[PDB]
Amino acid sequence: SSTIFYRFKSQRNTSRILFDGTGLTVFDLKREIIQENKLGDGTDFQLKIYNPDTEEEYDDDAFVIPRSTSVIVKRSPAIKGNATRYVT
Amino acid sequence: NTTTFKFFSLGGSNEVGRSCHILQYKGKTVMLDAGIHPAYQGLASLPFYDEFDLSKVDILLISHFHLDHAASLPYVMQRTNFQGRVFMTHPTKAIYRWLLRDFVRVTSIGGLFSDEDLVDSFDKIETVDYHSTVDVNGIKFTAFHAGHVLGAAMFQIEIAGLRVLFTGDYSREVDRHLNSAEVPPLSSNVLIVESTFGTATHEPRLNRERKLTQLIHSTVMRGGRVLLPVFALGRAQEIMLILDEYWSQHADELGGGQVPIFYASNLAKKCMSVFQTYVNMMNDDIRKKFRDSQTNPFIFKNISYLRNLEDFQDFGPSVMLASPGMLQSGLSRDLLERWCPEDKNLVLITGYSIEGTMAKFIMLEPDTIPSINNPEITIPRRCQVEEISFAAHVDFQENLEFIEKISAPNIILVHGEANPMGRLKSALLSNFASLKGTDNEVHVFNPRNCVEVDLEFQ
Ligand SMILES: [Zn+2]
Ligand SMILES: [Zn+2]
Repeated sequence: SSTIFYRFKSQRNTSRILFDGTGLTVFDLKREIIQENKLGDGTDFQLKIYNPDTEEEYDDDAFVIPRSTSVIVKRSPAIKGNATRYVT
Repeated sequence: NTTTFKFFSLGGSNEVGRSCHILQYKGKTVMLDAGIHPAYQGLASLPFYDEFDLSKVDILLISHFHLDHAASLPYVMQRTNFQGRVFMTHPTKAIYRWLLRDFVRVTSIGGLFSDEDLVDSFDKIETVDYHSTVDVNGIKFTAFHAGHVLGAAMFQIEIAGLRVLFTGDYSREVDRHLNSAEVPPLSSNVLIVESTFGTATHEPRLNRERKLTQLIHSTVMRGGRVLLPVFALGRAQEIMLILDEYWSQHADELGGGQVPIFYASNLAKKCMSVFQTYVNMMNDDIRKKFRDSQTNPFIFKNISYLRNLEDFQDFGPSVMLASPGMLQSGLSRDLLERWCPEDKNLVLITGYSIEGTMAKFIMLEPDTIPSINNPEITIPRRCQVEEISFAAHVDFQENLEFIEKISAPNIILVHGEANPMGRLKSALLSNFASLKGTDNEVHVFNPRNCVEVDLEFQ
């Protein structure tokens, strides 16, 4: 019923995360992106979400991103410094 | 007055796997290799491409066809903003053609390769001859012999006087069919060299071969079947040369149908014909016997080819060279789950088992292993597990001697786990402690992934 557009920064095509309501938390969006793409338990990478225009990061997992928004996704090495919190 | 040389890896730094390194100097960008991590599948197996604008890469060089160096190339050329040119040696491309379909399937887990994408995924790849310099918009590069496997190359790159040598994976011990790595005639300011075995030492070839032949000979005599997990091709041909010669040395005991040898892979027929057509690019020891008997030494008398297990009658001892090498899936895993419940069967690992794979896990001798078709049902592992390296990597002494012959003032270590890499660094810094503080002081770097190493030059 609702959707958030995302694209990995090195990739050409854009994908969707489907959900219900006005928006998604940065936390749930990261969790869905990880599970939809089978990225793993989070010990091997970090996942960060960015604004395509301002290039600023969504650094607060409690922020609610409104429906129909687009974001850039970057999967980086693990340095908590990883992505395990979006899996447990 | 000085300009910055920039190095950073998207993968394969402080680890073995998903090799991909970037060089920038005077507005030019070079990418070295494009592999995957055999411990993962889909995008999880890829280098951290999101951390770099791939559209800025001018040339992309592929050292050899192994999965941790080339399996990410179809993804780079099809799904990313990469637009530069791709180069590899002729045998590498000829071999890469048949690994292409399996490489795509590993990275596309989260579709399947078609004949239409064969134009962009393969035909666009350009080939270089050894010792023939190519110039692409001010970036010169030259392929040198590396050993390791057929088609493998070291690349010396020159950008505005600065010279960088990338070894890829290389060996210096004389192979039974490969030319060993060579020292480029011209000096290099930066050396990027592998660190797989760290400060460890390996035994000479004549010792590893005798240890390998006597081990298998003892196993098959007692009724045990031997499974050798190997990559689709490359080092597997070296083992086949050792076994086909040894089997005829003892043809009275194991000749004919007595314990047959099997090369199990869905690339068995085509992988051979590539080897038999690139003999002229091999060492003089193999072309002499190719000229002596005038018959191809890669036509094995005591080895038969098997493409699947659908019509494989398995009774009696037999030696099985099966792919994939890390036993992550495919055939070799199917026979592993079939032969490991018996205590006198032998699983002999001959290559480098990457962290997180079943080949690495089986060397810890677990009580059970999880079945591939469903994980929560275990299979008892009673078989004997051994390891005799034929991975064709330099050991400590071979690596240190080659590094000393290059004599670059800046060494960047890649392609090794953190502990063996860190021990190699200490030994190098200690070996070069005399020059410390002088004009020929050697700097050694062991960067992690996506960590920039900045060097200033003229
Ligand atoms: Zn290799
Ligand atoms: Zn490698």
